[PDB]
Amino acid sequence: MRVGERFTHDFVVPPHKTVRHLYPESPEFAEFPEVFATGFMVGLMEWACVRAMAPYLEPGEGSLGTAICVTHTAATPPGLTVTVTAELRSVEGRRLSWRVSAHDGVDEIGSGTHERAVIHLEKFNAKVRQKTP
Amino acid sequence: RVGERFTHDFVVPPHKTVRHLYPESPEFAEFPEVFATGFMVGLMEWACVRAMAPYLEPGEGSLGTAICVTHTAATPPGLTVTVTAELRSVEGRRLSWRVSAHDGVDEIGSGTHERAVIHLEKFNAKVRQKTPA
Repeated sequence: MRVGERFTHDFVVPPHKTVRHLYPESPEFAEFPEVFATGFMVGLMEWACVRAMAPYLEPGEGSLGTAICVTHTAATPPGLTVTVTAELRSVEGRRLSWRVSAHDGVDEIGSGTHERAVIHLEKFNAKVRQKTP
Repeated sequence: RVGERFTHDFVVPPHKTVRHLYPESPEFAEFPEVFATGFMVGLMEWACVRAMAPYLEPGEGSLGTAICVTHTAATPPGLTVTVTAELRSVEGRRLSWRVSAHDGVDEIGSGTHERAVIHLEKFNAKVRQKTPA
């Protein structure tokens, strides 16, 4: 991949992408305004980066999100399009760093950085299998 | 009060794995069955929200306005993730936190989280202004 490369990913926010939907298990969240959850924003940012990386992964490889550092500065109701822009900022070993940003057509809603590590799925799968209850 | 450690325990169910974050995403649908960064962020917000609720006034709620955390080990369903939230400061409407999370086997992440106290209906209305007809 090339440092500086950009990718864009558009997402119309549905009704099941609001705060209460990230954790139906939470009574503490049932009171919240019907807005796009930060956790769902984080997911959409990761998703953009994943799509950007996909062409460049050898067979048997995947990636994990290893860090997320973002602000969430405006709220987004269902119906608006969230556009995430992902810009590759640096690569070092199995590690990639992206500058990510998100706009909902009306406001910039957040931005920051996201780090991923390329992994070998089946070695990783074995490890996650030995931590399994 | 500042320095106070609030603990929050959560048994990870199958429906908090990566593919469950975005069932819309074909990319996520093949990911390993591990607790998603986006769900960890929501869990960290949940811990802080519970820690705050006593202290809000009627009609008050809060929103996460920033998150900056690592995600350093993977968690299969069945483990309990314990979030530890510690209050760093209260400045006006802003509450600042150090958060960390552990799955009973490894520490899985840590960093910082900020939240803003809001007037629930006063905010819901602002969101209406952005809500498409």
